[PDB]
Amino acid sequence: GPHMSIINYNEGQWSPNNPSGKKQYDREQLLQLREV
Amino acid sequence: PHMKHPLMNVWTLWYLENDRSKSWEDMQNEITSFDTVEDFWSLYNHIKPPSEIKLGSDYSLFKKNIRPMWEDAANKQGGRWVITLNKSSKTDLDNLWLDVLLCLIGEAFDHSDQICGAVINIRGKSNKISIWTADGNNEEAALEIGHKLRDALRLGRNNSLQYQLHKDTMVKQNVKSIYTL
Ligand SMILES: C[n+]1cn([C@@H]2O[C@H](COP(=O)(O)OP(=O)(O)OP(=O)(O)O)[C@@H](O)[C@H]2O)c2nc(N)[nH]c(=O)c21
Repeated sequence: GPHMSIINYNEGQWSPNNPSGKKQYDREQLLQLREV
Repeated sequence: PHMKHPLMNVWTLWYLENDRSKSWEDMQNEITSFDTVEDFWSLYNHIKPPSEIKLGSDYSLFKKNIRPMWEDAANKQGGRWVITLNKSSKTDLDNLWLDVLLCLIGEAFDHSDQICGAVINIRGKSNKISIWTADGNNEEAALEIGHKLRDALRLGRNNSLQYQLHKDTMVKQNVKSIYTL
C-alpha cells in the first residue's frame, strides 16, 4: 500500500514537514492515507 | 513515530435510528469525533456503509458542537443542498456519501467556513444526501458550494441539486427549492 515517505504534498499544504500549511486535502490524498 | 494529518475542523459522526418511542432529537446517536485523516478512516472503515444501515436511519457528519438539526444556532439561518438519488446501486450510493465526507473533512470548498455538515437519509422510496450550510441568504457561498459539489461529485444528468432553506422545510412537515444546479 501507499508509503508515508512518498505521500506527495502540494505547495502550501500541511505536511509533517510543514505544520503551517493549509489543512486541506484532495480526495485522492485522503484515499491515499486510508492505509496505515 | 507515525504523525497523523490534522483536519481543519473537528467533525462528529451522528447516526439516527428511527424509533417512534423517542423524540426525533433522541433518535440521534453521537458516535465519535475525529480531527485527523487517520482517525476519520479508523471510524469509517469499521462502520456500515449507507447501503447497509436500517431503512429510516441517517448518517450525519457535522463540525463539532454543531448538532445535525434545524434548531442548532449554526443551522437556524442555513439551508441544505439536497441530492435526491434515483435508486442507484449500493456502491454508487456509498461512493457518493464517502466522496461527500471527503469534501467536508478535506475542506474542498472556498466557503468551507459556511459548511455545517452533511446528512444521508436511507429510506425505502429513495435515498437522499444533503450538505447543510450556515447562511441561506449567502447566495455567493450557496452557489459556490453547489457548483463545487456537482464538480467534485460525478456530474449526473439524472440527479440534480436542490437548495432548500431550513426555515422553509422546518415549517412544511411539498418543499420549495430556492436554487437548482
Ligand atoms: C431534519 N429533521 C427531521 N426532523 C423530523 O423528521 C421529519 C423529516 O424526516 P427526514 O428529514 O429525516 O427524512 P424523510 O425522508 O422521512 O423526510 P420527508 O421526505 O419529508 O418524509 C420531520 O417531519 C420531523 O418530524 C426534525 N425534527 C426536528 N425537530 N429537527 C430537525 O432538524 C429535524
